[PDB]
Amino acid sequence: GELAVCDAVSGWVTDRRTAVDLRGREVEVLGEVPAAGGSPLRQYFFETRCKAEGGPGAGGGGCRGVDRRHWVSECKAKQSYVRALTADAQGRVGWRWIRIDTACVCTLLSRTGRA
Amino acid sequence: GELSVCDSISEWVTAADKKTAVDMSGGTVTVLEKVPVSKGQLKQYFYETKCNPMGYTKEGCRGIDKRHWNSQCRTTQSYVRALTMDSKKRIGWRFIRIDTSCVCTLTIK
Repeated sequence: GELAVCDAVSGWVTDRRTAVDLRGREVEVLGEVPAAGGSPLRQYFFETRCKAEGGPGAGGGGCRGVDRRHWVSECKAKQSYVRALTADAQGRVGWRWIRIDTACVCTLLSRTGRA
Repeated sequence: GELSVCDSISEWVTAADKKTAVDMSGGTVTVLEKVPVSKGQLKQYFYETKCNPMGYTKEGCRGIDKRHWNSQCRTTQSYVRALTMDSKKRIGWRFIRIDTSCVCTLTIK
């Protein structure tokens, strides 16, 4: 009988056309890896994101269970690096470490103990 | 920079330190040391993130409303593709599960 503080969604991502690398730059992500032999290997990932441009004023969407009286919170996605065949800004193709989303975590923005 | 409800640590794990792993279908596979690429070979490393055992959120996650809930920071897994070899010696790219986050979970009392 437990519950998530941030609602996440997990699945196959076949539409990731770009990603940020180890160095913080943006690289393009190829759809297929030329594997030695007959058919090319397909490049796709498995990622976890947040289930979270909304009416003005409104907002105030924090994490479930955080003391709204002490904290301003927000569910944000977390990254992990995976190796992927990609192309950089100048065209060089190659294997680089890229950030994909592997979780939806709660972030505390400001305040504390009834300040 | 950012402040999470749960403390976590991350590290580059070598294939040698993760020689066998469980794949999507629930099977055990052997993770290879090197992945062949045209022009050479790359070493297989994994980037894992788990709850920090030397941190401040062992008792409960930060900022939770103690008046209505209990909390717990737990390491969660996710699938990452790797060049593996199954029990029948077949070499192939499979999705194995590795530690990727440390998330909070609410519980009553």
